[PDB]
Amino acid sequence: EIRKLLQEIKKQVTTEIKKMASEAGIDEQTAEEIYHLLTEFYQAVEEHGGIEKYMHSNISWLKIELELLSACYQIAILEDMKVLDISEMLSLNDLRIFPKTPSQLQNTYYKLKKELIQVEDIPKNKTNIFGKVVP
Amino acid sequence: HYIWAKLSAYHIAELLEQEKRYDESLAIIEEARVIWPNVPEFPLKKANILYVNHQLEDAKEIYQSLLENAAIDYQPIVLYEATNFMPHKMLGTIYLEEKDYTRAMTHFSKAYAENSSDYGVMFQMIMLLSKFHQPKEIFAFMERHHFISSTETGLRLLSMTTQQGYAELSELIVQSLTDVYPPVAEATEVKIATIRNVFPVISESAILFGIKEELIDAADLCLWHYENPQLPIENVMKNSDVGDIYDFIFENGPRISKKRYLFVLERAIALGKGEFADYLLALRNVYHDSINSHIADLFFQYDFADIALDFYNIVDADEVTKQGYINLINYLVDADVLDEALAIAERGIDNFSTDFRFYLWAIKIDTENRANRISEAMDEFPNNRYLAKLLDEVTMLQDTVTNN
Repeated sequence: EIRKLLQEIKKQVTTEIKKMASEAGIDEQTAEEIYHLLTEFYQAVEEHGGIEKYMHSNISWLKIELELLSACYQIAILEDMKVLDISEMLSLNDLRIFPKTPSQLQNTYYKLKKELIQVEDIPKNKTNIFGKVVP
Repeated sequence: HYIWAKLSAYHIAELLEQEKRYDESLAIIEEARVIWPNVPEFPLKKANILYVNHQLEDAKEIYQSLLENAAIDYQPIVLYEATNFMPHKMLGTIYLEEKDYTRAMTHFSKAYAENSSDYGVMFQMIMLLSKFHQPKEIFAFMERHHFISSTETGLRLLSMTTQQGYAELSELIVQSLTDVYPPVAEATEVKIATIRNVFPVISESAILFGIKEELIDAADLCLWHYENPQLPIENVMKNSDVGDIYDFIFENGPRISKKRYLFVLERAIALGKGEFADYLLALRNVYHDSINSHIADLFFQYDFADIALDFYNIVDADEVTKQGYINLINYLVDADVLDEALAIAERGIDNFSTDFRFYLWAIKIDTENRANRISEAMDEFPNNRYLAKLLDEVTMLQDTVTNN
């Protein structure tokens, strides 16, 4: 139900989207927030060059990308959807909403929820083995 | 949906894997798994690349999926054993490494049923039977399952058992062979007798044939010459393009490659030739002080851990090898020294940042930070499913008790 909705949102990236969520029992505002966050991210992906270019840049995550991830998990979790299912669904293996793997989505959601990272741009970054002294 | 493309992509995936460009190779596979999901040769390669890269649980998942998958109707395109023999052979190899001897025998047996001529599974089953059973019982097994299909097959088996030190099994094997050329039999009898610490007497022709038939190598000749100086080993060794090994070990000659020195030492350790091995160890001074790290690994490999420890204790940590870390981590964990073990596992992550085993050791050891240790591993291995399954276990249990 929610998985089918998120697909149609990604396709656009206006009025029609709110109607799709309401039919499937999804809050129009929360759906509206996702559409703005996705379009801002996809525009932001082009603001950093190309999708392939962004993936090879030293920037691992975007604040807008991180905003969109936490937004997507929240709305999907309210539908009794498992974390791993959301990870695969939003990843490259399914809806290709994020240029990330399921392991990457679930790990970063874990990092966000356990406050291991803030919602900012994230970059990609005579002695023994025992320690005693060998005479 | 054309077979030339599927095979073209495979030539590429295989070419990259052979050049050890595994990440590029796995990229080709994952692309193939999307376009041609029925071709099992692609998943079978992911499993093999994952195996050598020490992600055994992810490899197990794929091999298990290759046998009897309900979701995909795997139809091979060139390797028709991709869904039969090869998954069994690898699952048996992994389960052996995992010390699940019962599961290893089950798959090894099945793999042998599929292809009965693979010296790989036979060598492994024979060694696995050595864990429990006696040589006469093992030979009964091999005869029962028709291991020795021909004389050449038995000799190829014999080169394996003689190097492992299986004196009685080798004796059973060679005696069951029919009409063996006498030089071949003499070389085998001498090799079996050397395992038994019997004075070695071998004819010049038997040595010469034994080298050519790849039943005798330079280590064998050096051991024999050390045990019996009356043997004509120098003339044979000089002509065999290994004269330097003879000169170094016996004639105070110049240094040989570290690989060759350790070759002779390994055979000595493997055959239980303690007198010869000590003598060889006396020659290590001419090598760099780093040579002791390799000797340490050698001793650890053959389960002389106390002797291996004594070498590791005197090696600069900069020169301790990646296997050495893995040996040391395993040793300390068995000695209930988790603090020092974790320190080495952590060290492995810093030096060998791409080796899956070190991150896994930290996860196993650092129980207090397990969830964090798992997350760190995923950062380095973003396509590994085992890590993702591990985090969900901890994450679901925490999130259920905390939220309710």
